[PDB]
Amino acid sequence: TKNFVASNIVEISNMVPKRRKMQAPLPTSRKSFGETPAYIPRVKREISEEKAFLESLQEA
Amino acid sequence: LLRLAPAYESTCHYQLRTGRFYTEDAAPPHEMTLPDKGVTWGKSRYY
Amino acid sequence: REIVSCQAGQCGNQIGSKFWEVISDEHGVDPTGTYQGDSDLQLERINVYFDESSGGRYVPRAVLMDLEPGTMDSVRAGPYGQLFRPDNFIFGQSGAGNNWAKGHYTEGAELIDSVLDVCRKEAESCDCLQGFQLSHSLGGGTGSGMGTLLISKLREEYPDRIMMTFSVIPSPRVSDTVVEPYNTTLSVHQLVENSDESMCIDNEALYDICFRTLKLTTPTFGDLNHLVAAVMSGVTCCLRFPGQLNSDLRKLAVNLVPFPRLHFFMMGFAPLTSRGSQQYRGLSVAELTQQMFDAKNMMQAADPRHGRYLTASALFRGRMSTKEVDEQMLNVQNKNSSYFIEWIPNNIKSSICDIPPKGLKMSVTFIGNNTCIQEMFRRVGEQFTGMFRRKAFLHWYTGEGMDEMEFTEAESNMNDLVSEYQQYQDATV
Amino acid sequence: SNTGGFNASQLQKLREGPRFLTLQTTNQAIPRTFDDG
Amino acid sequence: FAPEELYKNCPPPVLCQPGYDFTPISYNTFLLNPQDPPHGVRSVQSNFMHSK
Amino acid sequence: SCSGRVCRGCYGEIAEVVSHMNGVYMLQTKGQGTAHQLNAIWRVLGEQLEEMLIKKRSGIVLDFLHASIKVQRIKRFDNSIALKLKPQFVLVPDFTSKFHLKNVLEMQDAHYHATVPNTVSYITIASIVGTDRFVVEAAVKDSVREIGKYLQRNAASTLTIDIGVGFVEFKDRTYRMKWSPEFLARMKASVGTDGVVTPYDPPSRTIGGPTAPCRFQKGCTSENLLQTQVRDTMLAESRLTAAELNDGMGGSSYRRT
Amino acid sequence: MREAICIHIGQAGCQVGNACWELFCLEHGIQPDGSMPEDDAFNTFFSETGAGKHVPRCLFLDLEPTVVDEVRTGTYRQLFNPEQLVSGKEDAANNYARGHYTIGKEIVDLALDRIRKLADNCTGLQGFMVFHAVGGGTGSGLGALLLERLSVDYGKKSKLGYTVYPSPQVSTAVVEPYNCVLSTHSLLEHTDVATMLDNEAIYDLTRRSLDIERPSYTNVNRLIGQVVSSLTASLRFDGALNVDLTEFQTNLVPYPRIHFVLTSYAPVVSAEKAYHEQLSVADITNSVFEPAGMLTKCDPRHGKYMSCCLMYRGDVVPKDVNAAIATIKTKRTIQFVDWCPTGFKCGINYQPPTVVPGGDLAKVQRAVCMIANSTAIAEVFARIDHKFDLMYSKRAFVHWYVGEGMEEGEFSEAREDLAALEKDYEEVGAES
Amino acid sequence: MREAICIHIGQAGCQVGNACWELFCLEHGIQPDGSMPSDAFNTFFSETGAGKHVPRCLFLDLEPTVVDEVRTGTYRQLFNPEQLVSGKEDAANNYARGHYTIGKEIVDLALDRIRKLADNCTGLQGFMVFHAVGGGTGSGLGALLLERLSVDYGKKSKLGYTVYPSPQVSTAVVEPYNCVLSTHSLLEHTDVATMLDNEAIYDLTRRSLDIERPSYTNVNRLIGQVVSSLTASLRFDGALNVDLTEFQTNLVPYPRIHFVLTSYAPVVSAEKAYHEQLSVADITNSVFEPAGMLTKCDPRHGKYMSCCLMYRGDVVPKDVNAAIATIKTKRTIQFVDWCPTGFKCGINYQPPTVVPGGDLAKVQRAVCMIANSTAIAEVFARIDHKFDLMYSKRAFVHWYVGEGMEEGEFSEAREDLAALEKDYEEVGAES
Amino acid sequence: NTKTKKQLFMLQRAE
Amino acid sequence: EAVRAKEVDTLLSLQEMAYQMDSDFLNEREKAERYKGMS
Amino acid sequence: VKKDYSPIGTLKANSSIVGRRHARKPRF
Ligand SMILES: Nc1nc2c(ncn2[C@@H]2O[C@H](COP(=O)(O)OP(=O)(O)OP(=O)(O)O)[C@@H](O)[C@H]2O)c(=O)[nH]1
Ligand SMILES: Nc1nc2c(ncn2[C@@H]2O[C@H](COP(=O)(O)OP(=O)(O)OP(=O)(O)O)[C@@H](O)[C@H]2O)c(=O)[nH]1
Ligand SMILES: Nc1nc2c(ncn2[C@@H]2O[C@H](COP(=O)(O)OP(=O)(O)O)[C@@H](O)[C@H]2O)c(=O)[nH]1
Ligand SMILES: [Mg+2]
Ligand SMILES: [Mg+2]
Ligand SMILES: [Zn+2]
Repeated sequence: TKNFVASNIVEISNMVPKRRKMQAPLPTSRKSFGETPAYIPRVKREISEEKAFLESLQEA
Repeated sequence: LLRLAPAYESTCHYQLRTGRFYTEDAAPPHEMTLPDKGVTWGKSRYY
Repeated sequence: REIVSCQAGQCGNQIGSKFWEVISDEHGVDPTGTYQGDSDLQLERINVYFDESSGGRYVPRAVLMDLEPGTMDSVRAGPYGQLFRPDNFIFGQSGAGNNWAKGHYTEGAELIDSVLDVCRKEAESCDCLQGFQLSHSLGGGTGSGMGTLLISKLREEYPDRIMMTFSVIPSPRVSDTVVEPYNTTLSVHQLVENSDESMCIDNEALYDICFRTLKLTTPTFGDLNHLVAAVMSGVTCCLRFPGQLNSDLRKLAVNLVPFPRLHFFMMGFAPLTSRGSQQYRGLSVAELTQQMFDAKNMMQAADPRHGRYLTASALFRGRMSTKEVDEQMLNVQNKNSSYFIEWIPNNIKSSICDIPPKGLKMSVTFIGNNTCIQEMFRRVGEQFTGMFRRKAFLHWYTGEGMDEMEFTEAESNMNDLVSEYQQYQDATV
Repeated sequence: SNTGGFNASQLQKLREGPRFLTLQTTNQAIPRTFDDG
Repeated sequence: FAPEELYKNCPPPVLCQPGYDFTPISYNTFLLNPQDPPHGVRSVQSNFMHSK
Repeated sequence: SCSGRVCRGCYGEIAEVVSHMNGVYMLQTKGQGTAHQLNAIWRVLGEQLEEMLIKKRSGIVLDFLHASIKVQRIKRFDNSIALKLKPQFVLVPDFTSKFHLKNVLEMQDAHYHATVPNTVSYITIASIVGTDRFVVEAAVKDSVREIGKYLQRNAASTLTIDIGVGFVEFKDRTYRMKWSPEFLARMKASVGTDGVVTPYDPPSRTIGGPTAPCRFQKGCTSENLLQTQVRDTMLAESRLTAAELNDGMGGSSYRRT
Repeated sequence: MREAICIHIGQAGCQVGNACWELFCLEHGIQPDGSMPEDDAFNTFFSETGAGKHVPRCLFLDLEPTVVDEVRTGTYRQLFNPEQLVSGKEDAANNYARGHYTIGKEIVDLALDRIRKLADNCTGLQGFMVFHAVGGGTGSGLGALLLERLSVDYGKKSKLGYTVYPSPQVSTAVVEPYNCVLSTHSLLEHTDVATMLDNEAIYDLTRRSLDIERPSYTNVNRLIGQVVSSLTASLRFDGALNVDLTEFQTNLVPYPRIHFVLTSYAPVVSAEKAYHEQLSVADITNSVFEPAGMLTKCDPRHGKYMSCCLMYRGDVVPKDVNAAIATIKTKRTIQFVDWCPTGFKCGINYQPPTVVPGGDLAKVQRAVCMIANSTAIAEVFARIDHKFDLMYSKRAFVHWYVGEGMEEGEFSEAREDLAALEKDYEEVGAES
Repeated sequence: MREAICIHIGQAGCQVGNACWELFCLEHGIQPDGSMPSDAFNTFFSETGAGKHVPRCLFLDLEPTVVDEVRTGTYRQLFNPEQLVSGKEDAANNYARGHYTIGKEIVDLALDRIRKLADNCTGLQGFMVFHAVGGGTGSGLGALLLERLSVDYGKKSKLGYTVYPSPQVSTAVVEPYNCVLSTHSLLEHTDVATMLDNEAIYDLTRRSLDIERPSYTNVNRLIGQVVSSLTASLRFDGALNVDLTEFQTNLVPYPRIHFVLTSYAPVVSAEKAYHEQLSVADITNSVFEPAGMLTKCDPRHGKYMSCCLMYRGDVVPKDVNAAIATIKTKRTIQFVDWCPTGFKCGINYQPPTVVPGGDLAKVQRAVCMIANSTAIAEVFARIDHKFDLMYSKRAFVHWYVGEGMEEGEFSEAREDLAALEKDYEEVGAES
Repeated sequence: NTKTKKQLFMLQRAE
Repeated sequence: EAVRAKEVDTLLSLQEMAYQMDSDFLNEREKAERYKGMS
Repeated sequence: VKKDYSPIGTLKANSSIVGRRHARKPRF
């Protein structure tokens, strides 16, 4: 058995607001904003790998 | 019985219609049609 | 703001059909779909319940769901059946057989995909949705099971949208079933946390009203459905028409639900007059206020004299004046302060709509959160315990994935709701 | 099959008004004139 | 472009969907700067101005 | 290092906070509740949810989660039903609204072929633990509230909640579900040769996976440290009243609320 | 120039604004279309365009489309600008948190946007007139948000809040004490002068003086519009003692918290009994201080009067005003606080109030509207606070506010600040 | 004298030019046949020995549908047949196809047409290139044409009105690649680049023009209104006459900073127009509202560098100064610390003409605004975040690789946009 | 018109 | 213009539904590829 | 009235930042 009244007391007093709508982060606030992205060196890495593969076939 | 008289007019409509005139007869007769809210009314008007 | 209607089972589908008849007459829509309304105040908010086709026809924003083709065929063969959308018509070949297990677990799941597809399609057809309104009977199989599953999915898909539920709770002296306590016990616990408000309809109270308040010689299930549909239209008259003091379903929920579990409401309409006594009584706000609180006028069979009103809501319709639409409420508060709860002052909310229902220049709908609503939950509690102590009629449910544990869980929720109402009924400052 | 024909206002509009339903272009139906008013 | 350098003395532009069917941009308000007349010039006014 | 990516968060911290609070669980237990009992309740709740998902029955923990099995219908040769069971985890919209998290799976996609959801049987949980169903319900509400509370209090490093189905790891405004290999193997064993889809396993936010020695086992935090710290954070969140509150015993003194 | 921006919020605010603007059009001779049939005295309320049209300096806000659509389909559709007539999507549902945090927050920016359009159109702004009701959801929450945003946007510009507080035993909603106590924060911090217009006092006044057995919100809004017109006629027209909005707020507000001020009107008499009375200045002034002759249900004799500002209109003369005031001083049933022996402000305008045709008010040579700061105002605040205590004692209806986006600390802070206001009324009413 | 050559690239450019030339003919009284019944037109129209008035325009497109429609449209007799250059097949949303394979075989005759238009002109002010980097030929062929014009015509002014891709709505999936790759040319060989994304125009038409169904026709009509407002200074006599060079030297603070937003006010419907007293201060405030611009870019999310005002109608410098002072006194909009002046003004006595059947109501005074501000980094950050999500693992890159560019051009564009972001970020810095 | 026939028969039964 | 556009759109929709309801495709009228049944 | 200048002579922009709200990594 419970005291439903007191249970509602603590439930309502403890739960915090919901359905609040905050802002999406600013696009200028991106971590990679202003500098080259981290994956771009990787992209150049496979570009160099493919170019080296073609050069290796030509050398063969 | 008798068919109820057709009367679809709000209290606010009655207020605005008779607010400038002493008596209802001087006030324009109530028209069933309501004037258009805008030239092209759509849901975009409501926010 | 739109209220998209869903109606399940034979009872729910027929109630919804009568509701759509009433709404079509109110808004000027004929059975075919044309608009013969004398005034276009009817048309200015017709989008709440009707979707306009490119040809000017108006189609109800309704979902007809059932596990038997017979009810759908009858409702479409009715005078206003041509108004509904065949795509909205949804049915299954094999019925539930008054079994919550068929309605919820085995046959409900296969067709719930289709009903969710249709309901969602209507939802994005709505430009702004106030919410859903599901009409069903908790004593049946398809009304209870698939109705509860629909409510569970719809609340969680649209958390901030209103979820009206009109459940016809069965009663012992009118019961035509032996497993309706099982169905009600297994369904209304889902209604507890899945619907923001569930006002309860009782067939015995409807029959009592028809016998005495209406003095009708031969009312029928259709007459009971019209009794329900009158309040179902009066609850959203404020949405569908301008008024002196307008409101909406969320306003009613906010003013009538003090705690999340307390959302099972009273049920009344006024005026309710017989053919012979129509001219013998003076219809006015005073007699409307006195007849709304009359126990025998109440279309739920649990007399308020044994309970206390948490809150009340009076949605009046017609040209009126505010002081007397409210001082009648104040006077009834003063003279029934014993029957109204002390620790919540001003228990009564009043809403005013300027357009009265068809047939009257003055009407009102009463929706109360009285603590006497625990009576039917109690009675179904003894019925459920009696049939569950010997495990009678349990193989039907348990052979289809169901098992014993959720029956005890449903009884647990029944005791939870009963104590939730009782403790606030007898609580003091 | 036995669903029902056109709505009555639909009949009215159809009477008031295999072939291509519309056969005009966007920048031919765009307005370029002022009315008598 | 971080907010705590960009909005040192002005309220943030609280984005709000209503009024738009697409991404919200902002809305200006009536807030005025404190009186900072350039030093030594005569009180030069072309037309009626809201007094700070 | 104890600077992130290593300090995994157990449920014991949430249990300690729930025990040391004026919450619903304390009211129900009259102050006799313990973090040990909270841990037992959470463990058996996870076990019950795991059993429910084993039974091809989706389970919803109120205001916290709705774990469901998406079923795909393929007709075999003789048209007998063959099932492709894909476990899927989505938070309750109530929880997402409460703590401003976003689900990777949209909800209509979640429920298109999710099995019928049922509440986790609080009565069975109470029977296994040794306490009352009301105590269990109060404990689970307080636990889920504080689990969501942790992030809004302070949110970068992981908070890993153990469930029978798997581990849910909480980041700032983002979460990550890792279905446990034991639960996946049990699904494969009990599926009856229908077929189980291995769900996407995102990279573990803590080294060693979700089953890693958390702050308790590593020694970063202890019960006394949690008690002192929760008192400090309650004091920090507390705010003063604007004017003297009369109070009883004629003590107009203010009071943090 | 010398204008004032009218803002109407919520149901009550919108109907009050409709009555106010029909009254203003009747005053200044503008047809509902927006045209005319030194008449530029309308410039304080209507901005004049080169076409000759006069667009009211008004801004309607309501979260529910019905009321603003009523306005747009009424007789004055062409009077009002299509913008500055904002319509909401769905109502605040009698929820302060709903109107202040999660729905009103995303249209308060459009509210300030159109208010700023009004501000840049105008040149000699004296302040804002915010008509709303704290009982409801929108008028409480969105009204509070709009007022507090205007406070930082326009600085120390006057913001007169004409607010319909819940009445003692006439009530409309069960969450009315909650909404009132919550909105009291903004009405206390971001409002220089707040005027009570509770419905009970207006109802008793209509029943006992206007001899109308069935008045309604229409007549109540007519009376409220008459009160606002009487108050602002000093800047609208020429008068003996021309007084501005700031001019009388500085004299009605003794302390920053102590600024809620009751209101009254006289003579408010039906045409049937209006010609039976010597409607003299002394008679109307005496009828002002009648407990049943005011627009607030609080007995003024239960507290120390602090400052009464009287607005006389018509053929009223300053010596009849002064004789009436001297008789009021002699009549010590209404007594002034010891530290404010003056306690009076007088503003005389030469323009009698033009009655609204089809209304219930009678045509009178002279009229008087009094606005008083008094310590008797604590009665209604204490009653609302006790209702809040009863409701919050066990968290009734708090789940709605919390699940719609407000903390419980806000409820507790609201109750505590209202208790502080209770104590402050009595502190300032205490004898030196 | 003071001639200007218009070039229209892609479908977007072709339709924008259709609307612009409709409005120009309406202003100058030149009928679609090409004659005035009864010389400011000399900027945009050239006399002919037969009495016809041929526009100084080049409708260059890679596919025949739009150019053929223009040929068969109302202005058949107006437009010079050789000035309407149409290819056989489009670039198909491929910057590679529009820049390396198909663009090269038409650019030579495009430059030949440009030369035949320019040699007629004596006081050529510059080029007005209308295009969209969302498409293939609008990006690729436009880039090629801009490079070929820069390499031979010298330092002539070049106003590139570009319909940049929208923040959240896409009518194509490869438009991030197209715009990112074309930003090379639109950063080195365009004198002033004008943001003209569709969503800002859609919002303008929704809330202010009061139309529930705006379309490309309305969007192009508004774009033509903006273009006419900008270019009326060199056609009609005015109080303050400013040329293309006159305002580019004011809107370009650094060689890499030439992207500018547009706004036009009042932009209102007929119903709303007579309900307001459109004064110079009111229209200036409507201009400076972040809502009233033709770009989904937020100035309040940035700082102002320079703003050029084109007043038209009965506007007077009297009220121009008052409006500028009020704008300066406003606090929400912030000018960058190193540009205290930040303002450029030009007034014309000719009110904006209204197209018949249009949705703009005639206004006795109007004003357009072309502004360089630090907020451009917002739209670049959004569009290249689109690009980065796209290029993380090389989707829709085999098309570009096979259509004749090395895949390293994508990388080079990525660092070019990174540098543009970084200097946009750090030129708004406080000194 | 089978629906109409059903309606008429229901009306007769009701009568 | 708006009223005329709405009227013409509605009329064109009426012709739409008329053609769709009278279409042989939908109504199953008239056969190696289109054999339906015995007459 | 608050116009602070650097020793070189440049006007520094005024600030209304109260302090640094330490949004951190979780610990009780
Ligand atoms: N004087 C007057 N008061 C009104 C009128 N209409 C509503 N009210 C007040 O509004 C209170 C009820 O609040 P609501 O019905 O929610 O209206 P609201 O305050 O504008 O709030 P919202 O409906 O959410 O906009 C009542 O107690 C009335 O005092 C009116 O026409 N005249
Ligand atoms: N404002 C405006 N933009 C247009 C119009 N037509 C096309 N666009 C733009 O074109 C973009 C899509 O590119 P495409 O479909 O390839 O059209 P395009 O840019 O001309 O390139 P091509 O189709 O290859 O000729 C969209 O983002 C629009 O912004 C128009 O009529 N008006
Ligand atoms: N008010 C009303 N009650 C009905 C109607 N039809 C059935 N019922 C009640 O519903 C109960 C049986 O429910 P049932 O039809 O099996 O529900 P279903 O399985 O969902 O269709 C009976 O006891 C009736 O009293 C109706 O049209 N109106
Ligand atoms: Mg309202
Ligand atoms: Mg093309
Ligand atoms: Zn650690």
